[PDB]
Amino acid sequence: EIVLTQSPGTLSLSPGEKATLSCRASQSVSSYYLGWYQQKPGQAPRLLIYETSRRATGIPDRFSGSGSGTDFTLTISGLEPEDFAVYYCQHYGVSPVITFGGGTKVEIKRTVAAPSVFIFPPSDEQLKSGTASVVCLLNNFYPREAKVQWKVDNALQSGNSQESVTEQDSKDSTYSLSSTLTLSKADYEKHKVYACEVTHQGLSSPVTKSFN
Amino acid sequence: EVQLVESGGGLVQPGGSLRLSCAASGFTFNIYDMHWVRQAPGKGLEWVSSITTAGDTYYPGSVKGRFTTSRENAKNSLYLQMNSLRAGDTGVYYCTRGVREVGATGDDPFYYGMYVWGQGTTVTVSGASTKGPSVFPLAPSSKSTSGGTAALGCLVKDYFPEPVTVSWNSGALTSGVHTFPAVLQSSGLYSLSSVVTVPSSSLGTQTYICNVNHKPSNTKVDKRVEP
Amino acid sequence: SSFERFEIFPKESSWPNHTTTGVSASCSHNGESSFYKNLLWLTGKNGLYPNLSKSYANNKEKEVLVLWGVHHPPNIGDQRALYHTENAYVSVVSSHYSRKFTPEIAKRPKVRDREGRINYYWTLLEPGDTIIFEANGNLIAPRYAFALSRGFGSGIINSNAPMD
Amino acid sequence: YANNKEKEVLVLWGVHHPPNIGDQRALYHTENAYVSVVSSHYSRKFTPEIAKRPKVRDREGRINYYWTLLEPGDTIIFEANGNLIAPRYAFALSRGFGSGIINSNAPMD
Ligand SMILES: *[C@@H]1O[C@H](CO)[C@@H](O[C@@H]2O[C@H](CO)[C@@H](O[C@@H]3O[C@H](CO)[C@@H](O)[C@H](O)[C@@H]3O)[C@H](O)[C@H]2NC(C)=O)[C@H](O)[C@H]1NC(C)=O
Ligand SMILES: *[C@@H]1O[C@H](CO)[C@@H](O[C@@H]2O[C@H](CO)[C@@H](O)[C@H](O)[C@H]2NC(C)=O)[C@H](O)[C@H]1NC(C)=O
Repeated sequence: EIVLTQSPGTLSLSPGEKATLSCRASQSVSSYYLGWYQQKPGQAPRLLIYETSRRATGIPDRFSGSGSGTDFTLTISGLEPEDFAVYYCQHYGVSPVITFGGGTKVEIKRTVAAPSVFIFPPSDEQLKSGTASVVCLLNNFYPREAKVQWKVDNALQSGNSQESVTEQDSKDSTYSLSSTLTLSKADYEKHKVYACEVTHQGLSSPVTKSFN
Repeated sequence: EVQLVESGGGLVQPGGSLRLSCAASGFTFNIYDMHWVRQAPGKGLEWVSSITTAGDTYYPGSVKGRFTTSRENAKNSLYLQMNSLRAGDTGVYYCTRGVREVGATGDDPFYYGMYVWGQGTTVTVSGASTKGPSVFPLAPSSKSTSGGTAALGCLVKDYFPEPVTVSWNSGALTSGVHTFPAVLQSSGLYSLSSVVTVPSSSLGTQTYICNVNHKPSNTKVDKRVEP
Repeated sequence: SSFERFEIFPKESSWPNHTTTGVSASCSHNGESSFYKNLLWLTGKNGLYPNLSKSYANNKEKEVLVLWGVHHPPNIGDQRALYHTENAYVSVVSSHYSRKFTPEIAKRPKVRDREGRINYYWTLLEPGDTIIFEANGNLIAPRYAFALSRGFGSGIINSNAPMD
Repeated sequence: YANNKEKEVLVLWGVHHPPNIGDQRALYHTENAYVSVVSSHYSRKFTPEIAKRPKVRDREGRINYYWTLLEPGDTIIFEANGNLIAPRYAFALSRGFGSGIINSNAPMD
């Protein structure tokens, strides 16, 4: 019924700047119920805005809240280092359905970078079971959007990506992935070339690293 | 001052039963409605239960079945009974305070929003619980030992439950270490990877030790990467 | 002699664009908070507590007793919170009855932990008469009424002594 | 004032109603005034209003006198923004019948 759609999916800006994150529900929400909450990484959530305009009983003035009916917006003028949270708009009130739901993962992303690539052969211990689950890497890169495809002599896209993305580092503000191609000994001993293709925007050509 | 102390458990069977207790302090309990908001292992806040000051419980279709809210205005506590627990019922459960009755003087302000939050208590459903970590690193003679082409790490496969602590020489490697988040594979068991960028020709010098700490099953692995 | 309790203005109908679910800790029952079963609390929803002119015509052919209240809040902001209007009026009329209520803010001493109060009022709508309620806030509207029959040979006695 | 006395304290206050528009604004500097008097089981709101009434003891303006009995334990709060003739001395009575009001000319001996 009430659907709180938070646009954009992800927001990324440099400090000292201004951020505008929007939240539009299916039908009109009649302000008095809609509020905004800051999910500070690794901690319990926190209330910032209520009844649309209203400020929290202990929160900075950098944050602004306004909107009516369908479209609503929380505007952070300062965008300090602390102000890098995930944020959600919630529809609390007479319904009784709270609705909630949101995106807008406000993160850093300042200067373009590209991913590095690796690939490792199956060790002496995992091969004792017969089952081989080969790893890959793509350490440190500013633009989070990356696509990983495996080449088993020009095949495989099922038990392929076991993506394990990390969070921006305190110094570098970059990400690192670890796609794991898990499989049976059926096609493992059967073939020779096993590649890990990094199809990233940062890199010029879709570079690949393989083994025996 | 104002505080919501959350307590409960962590592990249950799939189709099991668990109860959560929410202690409160610093404000008048009986005049505020209460709720339970869960954040999945991944992300996304979702409301699961809500009880008025009058004791009227409201639940979302997701959980209307087997979850029930209660209040001990006397014991300043609120409770959640989680019966016949599903698979997706995993995550951190939060305790919250929204609206002031209607008939509550005029002192404590009246607003439509949740202010006092709790720290949480993580809840998970079983498969084949308590299994130690299996760590296999990288053996001698690999790719190319250089400055650029440099990354060599272990593999913490098939372990349950979370968490697992990563250590390289009992807390010496403060740089270049990337401890990837623990991810549950198909048919249970969490599995994380931990890589470390190596120097140009420091293969010998001082060999780095791959230490792994598991507090549930009390397992400790000391199998290092190529000496 | 006798009467009959009846829902004059039913909760789940008669108040469409006003939030009826008003309750208090002061009206506690078995632990939870509650309210007067014969009265009903009207508060402001979504935007405001819009204007109301709820009417009841005495069909019953008996003296129908009507009971309503008027809420006087203790704090300026509480008035504007629950009723969204800072200057409110409650009007209660019959063919031979009139009264205009202007609730006013007062930080009064705490009786049952309440600085704010609700004044209770009553009338008897004669068979054939009609009761009209005009309001823009602060009305504790009736829910159930009493359509009495009367007959002396009855009275109020103050006794400790047990019944047998 | 909180009733400490453990006796019924009688409180007496007045409310002034001026005769001329300007006199209201002179002595009370506010053209629209309120006087509020409360106890646990008492409430009253006074709005004094301008009236050029006939001269009783050379006064077109008047002061209305009001009274209450604060029960032991109760508290009397006075809210105002003008026109209040506040109490100074009060009476903390004890009561006991065998007394009354008699209208007599006759002398005492
Ligand atoms: C809710 O009730 C109040 C009364 O308790 C309504 O307020 C009154 O609304 C009428 C609207 O026709 C106002 O009349 C206007 O007066 C001017 C005078 O110059 C005239 O030019 C206009 O053509 C019109 O007749 C009236 O002033 C107003 N009363 C007050 C004190 O503001 C209110 O409209 C009701 N709400 C609804 C939705 O009906
Ligand atoms: C708010 O509720 C009231 C009461 O049900 C509605 O008021 C009626 O409005 C019509 C005009 O549209 C009048 O002729 C009726 O007499 C009113 N009822 C009463 C009891 O006086 C009002 O329309 C509702 N408003 C909304 C927005 O739903």
